[PDB]
Amino acid sequence: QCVNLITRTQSYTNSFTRGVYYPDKVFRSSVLHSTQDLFLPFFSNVTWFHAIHVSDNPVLPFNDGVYFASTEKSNIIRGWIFGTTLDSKTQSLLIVNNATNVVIKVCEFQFCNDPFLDVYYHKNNKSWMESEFRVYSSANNCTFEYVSQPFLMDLEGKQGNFKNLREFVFKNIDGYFKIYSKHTPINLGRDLPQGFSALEPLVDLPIGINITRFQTLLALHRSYGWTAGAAAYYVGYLQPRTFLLKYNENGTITDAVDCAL
Amino acid sequence: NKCVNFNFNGLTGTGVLTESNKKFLPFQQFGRDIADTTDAVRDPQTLEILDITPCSFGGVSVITPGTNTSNQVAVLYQGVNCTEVPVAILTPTWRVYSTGSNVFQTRAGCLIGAEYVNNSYECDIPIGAGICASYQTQTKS
Amino acid sequence: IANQFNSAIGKIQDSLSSTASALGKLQDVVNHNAQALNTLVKQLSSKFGAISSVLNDILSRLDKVEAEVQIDRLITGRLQSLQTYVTQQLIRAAEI
Amino acid sequence: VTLADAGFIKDLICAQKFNGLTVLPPLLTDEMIAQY
Amino acid sequence: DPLSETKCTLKSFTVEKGIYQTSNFRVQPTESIVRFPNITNLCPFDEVF
Amino acid sequence: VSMTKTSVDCTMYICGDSTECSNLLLQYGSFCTQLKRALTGIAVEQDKN
Ligand SMILES: *[C@@H]1O[C@H](CO)[C@@H](O[C@@H]2O[C@H](CO)[C@@H](O[C@H]3O[C@H](CO)[C@@H](O)[C@H](O)[C@@H]3O)[C@H](O)[C@H]2NC(C)=O)[C@H](O)[C@H]1NC(C)=O
Ligand SMILES: *[C@@H]1O[C@H](CO)[C@@H](O[C@@H]2O[C@H](CO)[C@@H](O[C@H]3O[C@H](CO)[C@@H](O)[C@H](O)[C@@H]3O)[C@H](O)[C@H]2NC(C)=O)[C@H](O)[C@H]1NC(C)=O
Ligand SMILES: *[C@@H]1O[C@H](CO)[C@@H](O[C@@H]2O[C@H](CO)[C@@H](O)[C@H](O)[C@H]2NC(C)=O)[C@H](O)[C@H]1NC(C)=O
Ligand SMILES: *[C@@H]1O[C@H](CO)[C@@H](O[C@@H]2O[C@H](CO)[C@@H](O)[C@H](O)[C@H]2NC(C)=O)[C@H](O)[C@H]1NC(C)=O
Ligand SMILES: *[C@@H]1O[C@H](CO)[C@@H](O[C@@H]2O[C@H](CO)[C@@H](O)[C@H](O)[C@H]2NC(C)=O)[C@H](O)[C@H]1NC(C)=O
Ligand SMILES: *[C@@H]1O[C@H](CO)[C@@H](O)[C@H](O)[C@H]1NC(C)=O
Ligand SMILES: *[C@@H]1O[C@H](CO)[C@@H](O)[C@H](O)[C@H]1NC(C)=O
Ligand SMILES: *[C@@H]1O[C@H](CO)[C@@H](O)[C@H](O)[C@H]1NC(C)=O
Ligand SMILES: *[C@@H]1O[C@H](CO)[C@@H](O)[C@H](O)[C@H]1NC(C)=O
Repeated sequence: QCVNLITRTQSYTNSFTRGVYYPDKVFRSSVLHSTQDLFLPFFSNVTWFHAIHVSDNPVLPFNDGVYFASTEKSNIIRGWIFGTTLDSKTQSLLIVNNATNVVIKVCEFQFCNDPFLDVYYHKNNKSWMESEFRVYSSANNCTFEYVSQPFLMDLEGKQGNFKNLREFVFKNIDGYFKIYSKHTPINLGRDLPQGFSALEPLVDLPIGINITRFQTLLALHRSYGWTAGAAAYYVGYLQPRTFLLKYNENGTITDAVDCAL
Repeated sequence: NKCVNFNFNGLTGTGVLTESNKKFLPFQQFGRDIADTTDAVRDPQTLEILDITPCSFGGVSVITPGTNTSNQVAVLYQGVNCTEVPVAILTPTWRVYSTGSNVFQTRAGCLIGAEYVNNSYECDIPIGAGICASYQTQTKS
Repeated sequence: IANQFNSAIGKIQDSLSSTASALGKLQDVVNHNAQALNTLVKQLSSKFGAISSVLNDILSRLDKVEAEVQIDRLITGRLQSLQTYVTQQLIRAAEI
Repeated sequence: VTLADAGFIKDLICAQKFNGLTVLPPLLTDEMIAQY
Repeated sequence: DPLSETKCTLKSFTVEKGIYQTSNFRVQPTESIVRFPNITNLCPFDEVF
Repeated sequence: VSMTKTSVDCTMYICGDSTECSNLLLQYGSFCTQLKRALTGIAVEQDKN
């Protein structure tokens, strides 16, 4: 299974204040703290991808950390590959999530060329599940497996056109891979809304390998046959950057200054 | 509420541990003061937040006149509550001044070995905060 | 002459009450005393070329020979932060 | 004029003290200066 | 005793009239305490032992 | 007319509750007495002013 049928088009938009995250696991109250770390700059030019299926999808760079954002309903966005070669010549990290549990699994994966996931209805199990993993041929040796709650959730109920924007920052350093995230509600106003909100550390994982590239998984329902669909996401790249960060009385980062804007 | 050595998750230090009115985030483990020094830590097992303040300390100024004049002295424990030097029954090895009836809270510190008199004089030895001390005989009564 | 004087004393109160910067030469002294002690206590978090600024971190992770020189750097750096503070204070005391 | 620390019996005032830096009270109180 | 300490910090057998700062007082700990999370994730060495 | 009287100590500032560093600091000699004396010389002067 190596179906090279997904494609993606691109454009550009403004990341005003987004992509700030708690730099350490420390409380601070009503104090201005300065730090040099991998951050995404204010008013940074951020790539805007649309991913689509027709019945051409180039693999993305990773360096000094990535900011990834999206805002899709039904959680059609389902994961990432992070890795040195993504071909079983060096090991690589797979993230996949569904409605009840995410897996974090780093192995010598031969992904074939374009990896997507294939949740479909099975007649004999009377229910929806992943048919066959088109993402890869086989895993050979694995050295780390973690399972937890889905890093992403929908809001209670569903208001009309009322998307939530989901933000992730991915870092690799000293063997560890660090996920930060935030899920913010959107008045359906504009992309990366005006305002401020800082990403909390979700997982902080001693993977221990080498990352130089990354890619994302979209789901397809296989309705009779790969019924065609669309998704959006935004990619920003981090720089070694200085920030001055403002903590309120409650020790949430309420505002920030990008020190070279 | 007892001065102790502590190690929380490898965050080592020394101080009194007290319950805190600070409310940390779920991922945060310890709080840093304006001086960026640690002043709270969240217990790893039961996730209550504890203030840390160092165990009590201060200067120890000895009020001594000319050795030829006399050999007796008072001691000022600087910035120290005068109930807390008794609880500090330590670096000064001389325990004796824990058991003194002649004990006085000046605003400058706990003064031990000198007695307060209501009558006033020129400042012979300065203590601080309006207080001075002198070696002399009172005999008012 | 008395009315001129009494109305002049009346303007001192309003001047001092309304003007934010009027006691600037006294506030400045208080602020420089606060900033000098804040800078001196902040200087404890500096590494000065050591592996860490936390002393028991060094002593736990490194052996007696290596740990000693790491502390030395911290002793030499901190003792520089004190000599700087006391020299700044001796100069600031002379203008007071 | 606000005073950061009065130096009386025992914030950044606390953390200074935590590291052995102490503020000493003046000999003449603000009452004695008002009397003079 | 505290006079014997001033004679020592001034390096002289005769201290004059005055007030002299000697060694700082500081209360040492009563004991030392270790705090680390619940003992989760016991290794599955038993399944094979 | 005056500024805040301050006092400090190498024993605590350079290394609180640290006998090992306290022993390394003895190798540097008189500097701590000079610093303490200098700050005491400033402190007594604020009363004089
Ligand atoms: C979302 O994806 C999850 C991973 O793909 C999946 O978890 C999987 O759940 C099944 C059944 O609960 C597990 O199957 C095994 O369960 C126990 C585990 O010890 C065994 O004793 C059984 O014999 C069986 O082999 C899978 O192991 C488990 N996958 C992982 C990686 O742990 C969820 O079920 C998925 N959720 C939905 C709604 O599709
Ligand atoms: C820091 O955290 C505080 C505690 O969560 C938070 O206080 C909360 O503030 C909100 C907004 O003012 C209050 O919401 C409203 O609740 C009822 C109406 O539902 C009103 O009676 C209140 O006055 C208020 O408007 C919360 O009740 C309040 N929570 C508590 C426990 O006091 C602060 O706002 C937070 N500070 C910052 C800067 O984020
Ligand atoms: C992962 O599994 C593969 C397949 O068994 C191992 O590859 C073999 O490695 C040995 C030792 O270097 C070679 O002699 C064989 O020729 C390899 N065969 C194949 C098909 O690759 C690999 O060593 C395993 N890696 C680890 C870390 O256990
Ligand atoms: C991660 O992999 C890259 C690619 O193999 C490594 O980059 C190599 O580094 C060595 C040592 O400096 C150079 O000799 C090679 O020329 C580099 N290769 C390329 C293609 O640039 C990198 O060192 C690895 N990182 C870690 C931490 O192991
Ligand atoms: C010194 O400490 C004593 C306690 O040892 C303090 O006394 C307390 O004062 C408060 C305020 O008036 C009362 O609410 C408490 O009940 C008192 N406690 C006891 C046990 O009496 C005292 O105020 C402190 N004073 C100084 C000068 O530091
Ligand atoms: C963002 O970068 C692209 C390519 O570097 C450029 O074409 C585009 O004009 C930039 N954005 C803006 C708003 O200029
Ligand atoms: C650790 O165990 C205690 C005692 O059973 C329990 O109260 C506590 O909640 C546990 N820790 C966490 C993080 O739940
Ligand atoms: C100390 O007292 C003796 C008399 O007991 C006197 O002779 C001497 O001069 C005094 N020394 C000083 C320095 O005042
Ligand atoms: C000073 O006088 C009061 C009565 O006005 C008395 O209670 C007090 O004991 C006197 N001072 C001292 C220290 O004895």
